Amino acid sequence: AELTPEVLTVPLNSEGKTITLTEKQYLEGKRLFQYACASCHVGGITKTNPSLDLRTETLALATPPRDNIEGLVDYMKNPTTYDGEQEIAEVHPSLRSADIFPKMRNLTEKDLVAIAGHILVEPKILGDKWGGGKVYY
Amino acid sequence: ATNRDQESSGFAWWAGNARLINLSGKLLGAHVAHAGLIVFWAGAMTLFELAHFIPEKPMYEQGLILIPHIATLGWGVGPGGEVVDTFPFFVVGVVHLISSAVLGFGGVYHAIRGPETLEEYSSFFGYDWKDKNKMTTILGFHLIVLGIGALLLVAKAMFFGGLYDTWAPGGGDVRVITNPTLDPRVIFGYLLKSPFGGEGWIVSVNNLEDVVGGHIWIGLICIAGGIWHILTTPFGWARRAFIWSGEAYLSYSLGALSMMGFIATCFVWFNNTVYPSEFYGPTGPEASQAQAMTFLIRDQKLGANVGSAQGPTGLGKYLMRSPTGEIIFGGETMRFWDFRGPWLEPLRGPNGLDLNKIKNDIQPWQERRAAEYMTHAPLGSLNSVGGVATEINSVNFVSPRSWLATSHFVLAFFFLVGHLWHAGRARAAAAGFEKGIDRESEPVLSMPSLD
Amino acid sequence: GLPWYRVHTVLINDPGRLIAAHLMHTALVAGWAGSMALYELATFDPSDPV
Amino acid sequence: GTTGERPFSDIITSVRYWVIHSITIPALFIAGWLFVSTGLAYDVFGTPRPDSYYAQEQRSIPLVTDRFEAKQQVETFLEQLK
Amino acid sequence: RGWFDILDDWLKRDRFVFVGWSGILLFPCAYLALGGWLTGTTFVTSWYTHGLASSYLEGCNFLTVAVSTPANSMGHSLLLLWGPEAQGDFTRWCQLGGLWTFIALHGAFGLIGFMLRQFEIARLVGVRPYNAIAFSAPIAVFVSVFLIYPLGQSSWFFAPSFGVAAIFRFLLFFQGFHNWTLNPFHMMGVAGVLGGALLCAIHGATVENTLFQDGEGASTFRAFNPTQAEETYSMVTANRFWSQIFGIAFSNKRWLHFFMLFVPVTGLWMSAIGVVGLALNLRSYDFISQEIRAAEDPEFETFYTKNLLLNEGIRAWMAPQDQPHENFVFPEEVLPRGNAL
Amino acid sequence: ANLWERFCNWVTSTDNRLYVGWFGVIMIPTLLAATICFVIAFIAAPPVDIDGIREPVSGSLLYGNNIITGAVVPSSNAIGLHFYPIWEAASLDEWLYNGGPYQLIIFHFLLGASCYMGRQWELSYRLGMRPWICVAYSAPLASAFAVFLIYPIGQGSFSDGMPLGISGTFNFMIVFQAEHNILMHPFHQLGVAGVFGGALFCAMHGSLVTSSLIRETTETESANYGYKFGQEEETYNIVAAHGYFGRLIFQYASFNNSRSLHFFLAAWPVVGVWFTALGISTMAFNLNGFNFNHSVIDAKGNVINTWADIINRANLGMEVMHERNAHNFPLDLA
Ligand code: CLA
Ligand code: CLA
Ligand code: CLA
Ligand code: CLA
Ligand code: CLA
Ligand SMILES: CC1=C(/C=C/C(C)=C/C=C/C(C)=C/C=C/C=C(C)/C=C/C=C(C)/C=C/C2=C(C)CCCC2(C)C)C(C)(C)CCC1
Ligand SMILES: CC1=C(/C=C/C(C)=C/C=C/C(C)=C/C=C/C=C(C)/C=C/C=C(C)/C=C/C2=C(C)CCCC2(C)C)C(C)(C)CCC1
Ligand SMILES: CC1=C(/C=C/C(C)=C/C=C/C(C)=C/C=C/C=C(C)/C=C/C=C(C)/C=C/C2=C(C)CCCC2(C)C)C(C)(C)CCC1
Ligand SMILES: [Cl-]
Ligand SMILES: [Cl-]
Ligand SMILES: [Fe+2]
Repeated sequence: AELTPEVLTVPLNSEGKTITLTEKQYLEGKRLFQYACASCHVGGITKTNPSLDLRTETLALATPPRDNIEGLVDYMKNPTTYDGEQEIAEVHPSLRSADIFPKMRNLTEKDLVAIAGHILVEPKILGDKWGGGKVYY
Repeated sequence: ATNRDQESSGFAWWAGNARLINLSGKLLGAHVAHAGLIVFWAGAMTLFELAHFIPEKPMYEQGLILIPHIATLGWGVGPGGEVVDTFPFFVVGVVHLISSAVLGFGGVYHAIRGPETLEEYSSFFGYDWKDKNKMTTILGFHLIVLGIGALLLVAKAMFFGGLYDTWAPGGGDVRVITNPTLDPRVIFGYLLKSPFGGEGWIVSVNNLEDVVGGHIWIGLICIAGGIWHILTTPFGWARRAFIWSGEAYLSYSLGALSMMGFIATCFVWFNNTVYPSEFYGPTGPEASQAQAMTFLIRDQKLGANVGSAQGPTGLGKYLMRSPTGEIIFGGETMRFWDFRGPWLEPLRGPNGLDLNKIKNDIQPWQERRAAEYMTHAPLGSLNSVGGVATEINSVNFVSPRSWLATSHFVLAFFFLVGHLWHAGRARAAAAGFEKGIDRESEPVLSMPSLD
Repeated sequence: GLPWYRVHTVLINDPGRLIAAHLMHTALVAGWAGSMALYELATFDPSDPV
Repeated sequence: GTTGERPFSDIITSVRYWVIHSITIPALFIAGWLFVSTGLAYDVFGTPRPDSYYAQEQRSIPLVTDRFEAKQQVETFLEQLK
Repeated sequence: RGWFDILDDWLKRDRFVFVGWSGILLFPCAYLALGGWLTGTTFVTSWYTHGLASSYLEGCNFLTVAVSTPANSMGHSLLLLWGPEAQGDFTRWCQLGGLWTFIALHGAFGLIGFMLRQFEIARLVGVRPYNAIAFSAPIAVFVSVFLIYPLGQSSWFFAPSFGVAAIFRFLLFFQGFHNWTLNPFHMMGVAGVLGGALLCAIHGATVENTLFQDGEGASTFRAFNPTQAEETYSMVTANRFWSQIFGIAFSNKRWLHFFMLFVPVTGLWMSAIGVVGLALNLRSYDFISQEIRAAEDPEFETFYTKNLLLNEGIRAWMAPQDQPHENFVFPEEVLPRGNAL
Repeated sequence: ANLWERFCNWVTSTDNRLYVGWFGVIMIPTLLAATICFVIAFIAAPPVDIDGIREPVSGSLLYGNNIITGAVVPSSNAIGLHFYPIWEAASLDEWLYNGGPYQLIIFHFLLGASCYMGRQWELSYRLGMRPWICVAYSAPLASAFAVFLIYPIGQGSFSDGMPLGISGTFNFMIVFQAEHNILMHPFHQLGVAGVFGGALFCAMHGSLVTSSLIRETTETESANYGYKFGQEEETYNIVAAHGYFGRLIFQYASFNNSRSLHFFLAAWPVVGVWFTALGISTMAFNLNGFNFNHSVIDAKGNVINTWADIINRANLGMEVMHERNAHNFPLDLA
């Protein structure tokens, strides 16, 4: 197997429009997801709240939905609870809260799209391992 | 061949620095050239860290051990631990690295060109290991220098800008100390604390005032000892009690450094005052308490009454009593309830954690600290995979407290061995049998048989 | 004195006494087989070979 | 004593020695390098290249399951790959 | 003065590396087991037999490279290169696991070669062959662990693979499936090995610290002549020291060096025996009385029961990937787990 | 000679069947206390709540253990690193339930054994010996400090000390593998090299000196009767053993200085065992073994398992089952 454009094609918005990433971006998002998110989100689980993974099917039943790049860039700007009813930038790094979450300062809109690409591509590659936790290691 | 070979000195090459025992000048060169390498390393390493430093990552995520020591001293850092000015780290680096060249220059001078032995060229620097008066004089001088050096840390804290105070109000800030603690009941009460749990001997010092005051006492004490030894010679009981040789003096100091390395290992592992967790990452206990706080908060937010949730064992899932009754976090963390840190103490009442404060007064900044500290616990692999042993690759992290405590245990253990080695050798050299048993007068053969 | 682990070496140059040892050993083994078979007959249940 | 061969201390300091091995040693190194860089070792030993452990849309390993049809098994997998 | 005797002369010449008649067995098999291991770890996969990468070529490092065992479907096949399975096809031989047999069998004959070398050299020089006898324990271990154990099991799959992390896998497998730490033959083996390291260290240190003064310098090594009648340290002072420190002390130097041979050699032999038991799953797995009481008394817990809970977790969590030919599928819900973890 | 001096001379007397010494003045009482407490506890102590969750573990024979399964059980995790002398408890019944005997034994034992080391130095000084046997003993002493003191300190509880039992020792080894991946740690690999090679060299030296014993007996008596205690001459021909062993490998792989040969035997295992003791001491602070889990991935990014991933599956089996009632939150951080 290898890394192909069919694999690097991910939803851009919820209307169906996709975008097709490149090797260089996917690696950038893995590198930036490490720097920024892996401390709590390593492997697609969430250590400080295991009930909530980055599985593509979880990001689908999110409100607003999150299984596309725009939905994710928006989470990373202004994050919410799963039902959308609260903003949690106070306890979840985002551009909004980049003063209290320094690692978010030096990120640019292209960085955030790298990171979401990664998140949406990675389960195409690993499947159940991504968001499964230690059962699947 | 002034020693410098095995046949004249009696020492092989693999024990060659022992050819220096009675070459005071060449020996001075080796100490100063070695002093050279230390100051060099302080310099090179600080620069490396600075060149590799990203102000927007926590220090503890970047493998920094020396910059956190400069930050602890109040240079380059502001409220919360935030880095504001990197220049002082640069300065500290360069000044050491530049200084190392003069040490090296004069150490190499003395080891080669200079007089191999100082005793003809000058009666002040020359010495003889056996001159108990001259040896205490050097001791006393060096004591004085150290009492001065401890007073430099007081100067920094009281006059020249203060110290990073993790306990400071509003989440931590650099602070001038002006009422150091001099009450010796406090200062030496630390020396009499048990080293066991909940007391911690001097690793327990938890406030800069006690720290500064103890450096006023140590500095003055060290200055009186300097003078005392310069003006005194050793008493009869001390004469009869020790061995007076170069190697014995070495073995005594190796003993002392060993002891010190062991204490430093526990200082860096347990103490979050002079090793602030903002710069060094949380302590082991602190991360483990922080996990319990994290899921107290999460579950309480969903509507759990955390004070009455009975866990599987019958003990409280979030809160239980310690053996003396204090309210503490439940689960394995129960062993860590002695933990104390600025992010948790606000919820502490007189009986321990206060349920009302837990129900009502947890601020987002504490939720954040506790999530941060829990996800940066000092666990990781030797190739810097962060996590428990069973974690997959992703997080490149080992806590600076793991690095500093592991390295200094190893060193302390090996210097205790050095102590036993040179101690027993010094004893047997002075008594005259370090090269073996004399066939002509083997002591055992003059002893009565055991049975 | 012979060490305990060498005592049977007194038969090396004694062919008659080595036969004697070898016969006693044979007697022990046949004795065992006869003994084992009797213990097994006295406890074997033949009522169900299935 | 001495069994008769030339002393090693004398050979690796001789010039003749280094004249010979300042070629042979590097040459053998390049050959090993070339063995891998040509991708020729993958082919001799049957070791997958990064792109040929799995087919694009399968996550099951090609384990052999029969003793005598086993060489026939392995070849089947290598073709369910192009 | 025949050709046989001429060939004997030359094989037994004093050279840098003695050859002997045993060299004809020893050097070929030892060199080939070796080179086969080197070749497999550098270049050869375990992808088709185990579902694993195992070479430098695949990106393994020295800890995780291995010549892995053949697939379970091969049973106990010799896996001869010219055999039914690989049919002379070298490449398919490597992918099927041939290098494992190649190294197991060649090295087994290499070891024979080495013991016969010990006898050959012992004999030409004039010494009692006690070194050869001591090497029986390494051979005993090689045979029981690499040959006997898997002949008792379904196939060579379950032998040890030749690698550093592969052996560690073997260790844990034995814990989880055989409860090998509880086996009295391993306990004796542990006692023989730890006891031999102890005797090593204490004899070494004792002699170094009862030496006589035989030169006038501080490096005491240069004061020994290989051709001196004198004992170089004092048995008498050594004996006094240990009698007073520990209560007893050796007093006979022959006994002492026999003891050093006897202890580790006997430990390894004892552990061989236990492994031959485990070839059959004839394990010291349980204590029946404990299980009978534990089954009936929920409040009864010992370290023995705790450890079987740990064994049970090893078996269920490692089997699917460790025995891929079984196609074990364990849903999350049947996985044994304590609270929270 | 007055009272103190007659005593001082008795204490340091080299004529006592067992040397006493100043180190022995401490070692004797502390070892006695530990040995008496250990024996009574092993036979008769009631169950101990090792993990602090009110779930006692039976360790003594009278409560249904045998030699293999019995132990002095470590003190309760609720106690963490607090000192728990008898006088700190409300009743011996409380001290037993919470595992007080483990503290008493290990403290007296570690103190007693440190002075054993010291007493080895001391007697060597009175005997006119070289002093460094005690340096060799320091390898096993540190090893014991590592499992009984250091590892508890790093993890914050004596409940995670090594148990004083045969099966408890295995429990401790298993949990350690799960939490630190010790097999994958180089210092423990050094300790295996320490003890395999110490056993290897111990057979080699025994086998080789035994091989080159000089005929001095007949075929019927034990060869041991050809050494006489105190004899000046050596009983074996080291030239001959070098001659055997130089040829077995080659001439320079083999020692011909008896002094060099014995220092090597001392040094090899002592060093190796220093390193494994240090490995336990440093994994006390969670600097763990190499982690190569998912280190190999293919062009697409599937995980390509190595043998390290297989270890990790077993590790995970250990992780999730151990102390099955003691974790309420998902990371086991100490
Ligand atoms: C580097 C530091 C250092 C060193 C190496 C020495 C070394 C020495 N000193 Mg000096 N000293 C120092 C610093 C130092 N001193 C300082 C800073 C002061 C000022 C307080 C003094 C004051 C001082 C006095 C007043 C005397 C010495 C003496 C001596 C000699 C005997 C040492 C002795 O018996 O040890 C200690 C060994 C002992 C057997 C004493 C008992 C030690 C117990 C068991 C330890 C606990 C007591 C401890 C001191 C206090 C409590 C600590 C506790 C809370 C943990 C020796 C040359 C003596 C001498 O010969 O006079 C010149 C003497 O009478 N020194
Ligand atoms: C921290 C490390 C350290 C230090 C500082 C020393 C220092 C010393 N050693 Mg030891 N030694 C060491 C490690 C060290 N040693 C180790 C690791 C070994 C094991 C091999 C030895 C083995 C050993 C033996 C066998 C002997 C010494 C001897 C000596 C002394 C004289 C050396 C001499 O004549 O060399 C002369 C060497 C040269 C002229 C070569 C070059 C020397 C210089 C220093 C090179 C470096 C230049 C450096 C970049 C500085 C320039 C920078 C500029 C800005 C100033 C000297 C005081 C000797 C002694 O005691 O004599 C009585 C002796 O015989 N040492
Ligand atoms: C502890 C370190 C130490 C000691 C004890 C000595 C001792 C000695 N040296 Mg050496 N030397 C040293 C370090 C040391 N040196 C260093 C680092 C260098 C390189 C800079 C040299 C370079 C050197 C040479 C080239 C020569 C000597 C010579 C001498 C002898 C003459 C004394 C003299 O010049 O008095 C003079 C003392 C003074 C004028 C007092 C002022 C000295 C400074 C400014 C004091 C500053 C103290 C400072 C504030 C403390 C903090 C330092 C640091 C932490 C920042 C004497 C044996 C001479 C010799 O052997 O003759 C052949 C000689 O020619 N030394
Ligand atoms: C046909 C088999 C056979 C025979 C006839 C011999 C004969 C002999 N052996 Mg050899 N030996 C054998 C098998 C045999 N051995 C095996 C298999 C081993 C390996 C385990 C050895 C290892 C061995 C050693 C190391 C030595 C001998 C020695 C000797 C001689 C003295 C034996 C003696 O006094 O023991 C006396 C024995 C006792 C007083 C009691 C021993 C108690 C044993 C261990 C348990 C009891 C066994 C029990 C009844 C079960 C029987 C087993 C059966 C079912 C197989 C004698 C010539 C000795 C020698 O060389 O003398 C010069 C010697 O040093 N043997
Ligand atoms: C002493 C050296 C030695 C030994 C013991 C072995 C042993 C082995 N090798 Mg290695 N091998 C060797 C050298 C050796 N090899 C060398 C030098 C090479 C490089 C060319 C190889 C390359 C090699 C490969 C590639 C393979 C082996 C394999 C094998 C195995 C099967 C051997 C077999 O079936 O042969 C059968 C052949 C014989 C036994 C020869 C007997 C021939 C005659 C006809 C016997 C009858 C004589 C006659 C009746 C009377 C004459 C008497 C005279 C006095 C007149 C076995 C483990 C296989 C293996 O490891 O697979 C798992 C395998 O695939 N070997
Ligand atoms: C004696 C001896 C020895 C030793 C030696 C020694 C130890 C020495 C050291 C030395 C030294 C101790 C030296 C030093 C040097 C230094 C240097 C030379 C420096 C310089 C600096 C500079 C040049 C800088 C620059 C810079 C800056 C300013 C900034 C940024 C950039 C940089 C960093 C570049 C030996 C053993 C070998 C041998 C025998 C004898
Ligand atoms: C700074 C500080 C502080 C303080 C400090 C102090 C004050 C200190 C002290 C300390 C001390 C003050 C110490 C002590 C020391 C001592 C010792 C360490 C000693 C030792 C001794 C010896 C070693 C001995 C020996 C011997 C004997 C016993 C017998 C006879 C012989 C001899 C002599 C050998 C505090 C904590 C508050 C805080 C922080 C900071
Ligand atoms: C198998 C086979 C074969 C053969 C083969 C061979 C014979 C091979 C050989 C091989 C070899 C012959 C190889 C070798 C290799 C080598 C290497 C791979 C090495 C490496 C090493 C190293 C890496 C080292 C280094 C080091 C270290 C690591 C540490 C310390 C230091 C030193 C420097 C020592 C044949 C053809 C028959 C066919 C069948 C199959
Ligand atoms: Cl457990
Ligand atoms: Cl927990
Ligand atoms: Fe010996």
